[PDB]
Amino acid sequence: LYFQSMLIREVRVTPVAFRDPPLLNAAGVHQPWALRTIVEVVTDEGITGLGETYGDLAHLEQVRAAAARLPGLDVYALHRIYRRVADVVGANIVTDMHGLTGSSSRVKTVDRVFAAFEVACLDIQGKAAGRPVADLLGGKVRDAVPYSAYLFYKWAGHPGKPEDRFGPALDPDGIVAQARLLIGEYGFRSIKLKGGVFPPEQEAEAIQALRDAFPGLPLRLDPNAAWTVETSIRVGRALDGVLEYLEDPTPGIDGMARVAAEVPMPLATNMCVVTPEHLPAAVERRPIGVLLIDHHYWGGLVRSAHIATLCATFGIELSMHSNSHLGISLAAMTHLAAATPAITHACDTHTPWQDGQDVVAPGALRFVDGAVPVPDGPGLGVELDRDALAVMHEQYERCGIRTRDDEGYMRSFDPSFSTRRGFW
Amino acid sequence: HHHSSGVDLGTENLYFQSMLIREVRVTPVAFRDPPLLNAAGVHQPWALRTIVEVVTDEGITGLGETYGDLAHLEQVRAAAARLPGLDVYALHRIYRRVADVVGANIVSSRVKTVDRVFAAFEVACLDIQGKAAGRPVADLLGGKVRDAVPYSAYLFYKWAGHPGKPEDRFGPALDPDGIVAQARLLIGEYGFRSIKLKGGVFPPEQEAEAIQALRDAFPGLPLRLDPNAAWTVETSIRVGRALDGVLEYLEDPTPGIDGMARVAAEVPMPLATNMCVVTPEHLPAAVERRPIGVLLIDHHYWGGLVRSAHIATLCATFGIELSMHSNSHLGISLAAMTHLAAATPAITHACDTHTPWQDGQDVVAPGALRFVDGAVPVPDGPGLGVELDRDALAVMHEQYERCGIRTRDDEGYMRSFDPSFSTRRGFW
Repeated sequence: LYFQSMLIREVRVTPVAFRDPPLLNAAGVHQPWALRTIVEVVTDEGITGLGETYGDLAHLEQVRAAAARLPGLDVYALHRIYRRVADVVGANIVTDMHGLTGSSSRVKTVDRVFAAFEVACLDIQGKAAGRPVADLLGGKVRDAVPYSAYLFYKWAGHPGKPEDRFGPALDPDGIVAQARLLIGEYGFRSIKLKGGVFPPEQEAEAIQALRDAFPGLPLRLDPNAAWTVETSIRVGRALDGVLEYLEDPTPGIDGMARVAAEVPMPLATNMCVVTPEHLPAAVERRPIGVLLIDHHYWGGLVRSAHIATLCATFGIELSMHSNSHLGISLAAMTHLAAATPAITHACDTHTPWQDGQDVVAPGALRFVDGAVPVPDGPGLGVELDRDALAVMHEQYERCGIRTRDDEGYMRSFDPSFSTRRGFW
Repeated sequence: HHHSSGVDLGTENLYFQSMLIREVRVTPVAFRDPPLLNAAGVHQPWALRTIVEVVTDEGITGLGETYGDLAHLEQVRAAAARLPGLDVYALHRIYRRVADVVGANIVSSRVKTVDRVFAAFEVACLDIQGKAAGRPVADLLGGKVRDAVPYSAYLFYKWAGHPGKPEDRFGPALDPDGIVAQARLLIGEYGFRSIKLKGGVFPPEQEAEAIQALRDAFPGLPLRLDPNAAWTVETSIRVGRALDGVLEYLEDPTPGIDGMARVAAEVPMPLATNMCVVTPEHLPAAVERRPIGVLLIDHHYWGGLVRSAHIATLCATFGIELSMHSNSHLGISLAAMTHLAAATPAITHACDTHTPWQDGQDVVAPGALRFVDGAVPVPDGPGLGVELDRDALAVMHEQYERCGIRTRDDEGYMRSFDPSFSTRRGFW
């Protein structure tokens, strides 16, 4: 009767930490431990669903608060769950320390907390129907989702820890060699370089060297708003016919709009259009040709799919943004991209940098020629490896990091460093 | 409980499933309609619909309902014949198959045609998906955010009956007393808490008098007026100003996005439309020009329930409120509209329905859809919550076969009585 209608019995929230390399970006350097939060929704009948979100302490505390107010709600009642999260978040606005996904706000905070639950509830709905999540989203329109090689400048390793197998990358030769390593292992057919680390002329030379080494592979460059309008325009024109797109060259909708009218390739963003309140300004001002969507902060798979439709109506193309993440997020990203016609560019992923660390059972997620086939099983098609989850949770307990702070980590070496924002 | 079927050994867990369409049955029907007047003429004595029944190999069936015009019915029959073999969750793939059948290219845009042909199949496929999950269709759309869906009394000027036939029970309504008496009748039976008056029939001064008489007779109730583009920009501004404080919204007073935008800037109430924004390619102009504050969405031509839900999100993002439009329809469309409205937080205004004008005629079993205090409780059953009454379907299909009507034409029917009549558009 009552306990046989797919109601939530309990929600388990487990923060986890896993090893991350010293990847460089406009906000500093990645710390040695990356944090995530794993969410497991369990129904009365024992069906479980998994979600994954940010590990930062302020977010984790909201996720815990919301989780404690979900028992008794129906896993199909996504509007009602969204409302409950919004009630729990209340007046609070959660801000991160890096700004690499743009400004904070109330709606964005609610969407970030809601997304973990929503993915888990969709996993459950898929299982209950014997179908992949993609089928709840209208069915897959492609069998496999292409991902890009996500290249970074990086240190050889962190201070007083072992050097990683990737080696250092601090110039065009190192960037090219890093690309050969990733493409060789994963088969990526697109390349993205994370910029805003070295002067723009040096990063432009890395892009040129990639083009020479990898003819025919689409290239993207992302300085995370590290440049001025003037520099952006200069670099934009110097890279004519070389980039598929230029992502967030400069801060703010106004600056982006001025760059866009003067460079030959489209602009992309995951910094100045990051919540639905920003869309009408994006339509009006045209700062971008491509929106990088990310279900972790747009509020889950369904809301992301609605945003895709809106973008397509107003003539904006879609790709997918990525932060260091595990297999649950990769499965979710893959279902969403597989079922969304408007997501036509290769998606980003950090997967290769995690070096095989994961909390799901092996064999469900694989890369085939640079693409991830939609997983086989009903729901997300991944299952929790509980021993690995316990190891990563213990890592979190001992790791001494509670909030992602790339700038703080860089400042521990160079106290005059600040996140580069319209700096070059 | 699956009883050992379709599940992993000893469990209730389904393994990866396929559910393909076996066949699609398409049945045109006709039912009786009273002589309601509007800007385009007068309703003909029969209204036409097409009933679609999608049958899976597993034996689960789903229903949809769409327009009964002949050219549309022909496209629906052609699509229905090419759908067998597709999975009922594969809605993108079905949409593309329909697009191929209608000669569209979705990869001039024939999106309007694809959307309206796809809609009936989408609704039937969602009815099936609901039945498979043992859930109402609202649950496939995010879950209901209200228990019941409020509808408005949809009032019309009308003749006592069709020339040379028995008069209907509602009586004639040709002036304000008649419109109020009609409202009393409707509200007494269904309990509506909102009223809409279909205008465009009499000079605007008379229609504003009917609105004032309704406000006097029904003190608390929101009122809406819909001239169906029968007025000029100048007249719309005069009427809108004169009705300050009285209307919830003024729907389609004048033709075209440009005219509407000029009216909207000068009248105190929001404007609504179901005529000048009817497909996604109209939305950038609607956002840019602001012809409207309220979009009346209709799943029958926006492309089914999921697509309508996507449009509702877009509207909310750009500050546009939503309500729902209807044409003469039966219980399958009512159930679909109700599930959609129940699960769409952005649909804040009472929805329209012609239901009272159908005088109990239906093709679904009784009991599932009821109006309580002006609102339709979201049906219980899994799926749409309605069941085909196969005897009634047969009777209405035979009515279709025998009537002399194949495409709706209110203007042609009016001209059979007054050849000098033409549809009023930008007229008053």
